[PDB]
Amino acid sequence: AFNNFIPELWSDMLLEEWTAQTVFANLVNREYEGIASKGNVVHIAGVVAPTVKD
Amino acid sequence: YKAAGRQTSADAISDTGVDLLIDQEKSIDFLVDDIDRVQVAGSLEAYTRAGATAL
Repeated sequence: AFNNFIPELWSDMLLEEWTAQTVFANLVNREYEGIASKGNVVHIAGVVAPTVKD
Repeated sequence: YKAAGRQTSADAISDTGVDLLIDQEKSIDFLVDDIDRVQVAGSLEAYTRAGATAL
């Protein structure tokens, strides 16, 4: 028998791992990436409305 | 007209009425301190829009 002349074959492509579609970084707000070019904290502030008086 | 014999006499007309009283008078009144206007990170004109939204 051919103990020496029958090859073994390798595929030239690796199987890439199956992994979840990422979505959340496209859904949330990115606006503070403009300010966050430096430093390790961003402070965001909000209005408290003035009261209506009689 | 038949119960009245066949008599008719003229009634006086009259009206009803209601008053729309224009009795609500409401205000906004607030300070924007110059030291605060200078020391804060950006425009305080959002407080004028908040006052308008409150009325």
